[PDB]
Amino acid sequence: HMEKRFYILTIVVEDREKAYRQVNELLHNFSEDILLRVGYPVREENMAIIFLVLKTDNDTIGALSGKLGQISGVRVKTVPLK
Amino acid sequence: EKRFYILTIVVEDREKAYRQVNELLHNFSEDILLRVGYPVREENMAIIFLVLKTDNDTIGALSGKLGQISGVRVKTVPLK
Amino acid sequence: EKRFYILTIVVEDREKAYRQVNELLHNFSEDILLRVGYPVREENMAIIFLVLKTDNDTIGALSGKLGQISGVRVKTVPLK
Amino acid sequence: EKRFYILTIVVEDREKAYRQVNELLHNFSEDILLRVGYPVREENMAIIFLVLKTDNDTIGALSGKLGQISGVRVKTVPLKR
Repeated sequence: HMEKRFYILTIVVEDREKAYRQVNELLHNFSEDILLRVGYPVREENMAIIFLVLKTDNDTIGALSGKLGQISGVRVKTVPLK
Repeated sequence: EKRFYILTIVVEDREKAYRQVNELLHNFSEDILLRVGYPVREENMAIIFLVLKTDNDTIGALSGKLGQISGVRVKTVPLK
Repeated sequence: EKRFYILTIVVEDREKAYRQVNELLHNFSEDILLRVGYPVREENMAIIFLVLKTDNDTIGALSGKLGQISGVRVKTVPLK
Repeated sequence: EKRFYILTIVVEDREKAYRQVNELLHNFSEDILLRVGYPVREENMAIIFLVLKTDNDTIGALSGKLGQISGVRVKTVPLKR
């Protein structure tokens, strides 16, 4: 117990300047526990999809999720590998 | 009509499960725009991320059928 | 004995080319740490990116076999 | 007149190298169709994979600029030979 766990994060961003800048600044801050990042623009929809795999602790996934959800034009779904 | 979907699959590392997932994703390949496979050998599991552009019938059939494979969990999110 | 390698694969969309690439990569799945597939439908082609951690002879073997497949182009970059 | 290109980028974990690659890839975001980042912490390195659809000026600019960042190694491959 108390070990880091795997989590999957899917982020859907509206692909304007501000929204993308804030998501990027955040993920830079948390890059330590990010094991994988995939960014796929959906230009047809002016949106971008980002998939993340993290291996991290409770404090950290919670901090990241809370912060992403405070960014305008960003939806995030967080799930543990379990 | 078609819209974008994100599918996340978590597979337990069993020969049968991988085979069945692969067969399904093969049958549905025309709708898949991206596929990322990331093994988690530490946890005897794999993660698969997919992006599709397809309709309700198709995403419903694929998700439903993935979810019926022993050792597989699936989550589907419309892009919106 | 083991090192990281990156493989980029470009595959012309022929039923057989796809099948043989998949069959080959299945043989080497133990070594594969990441696989990303991105179809390019407007060119009838698909891109595969792979990261492997394996020995020199294994990455030599896989690269050699991939290169022999009609419609497949493969580039191998060691991480160092 | 725009063509598909694949880039593989290998970066060492330096504040400088990371930030230089990132600034550069920000400038070229319009034509990037996929970006995958995979760190390899065993080696203190990161791998970036890119697919772009872009013109001649732009892919030469990007690969040329990437090619001259210390701690970066880049390979650019056209989709069609």
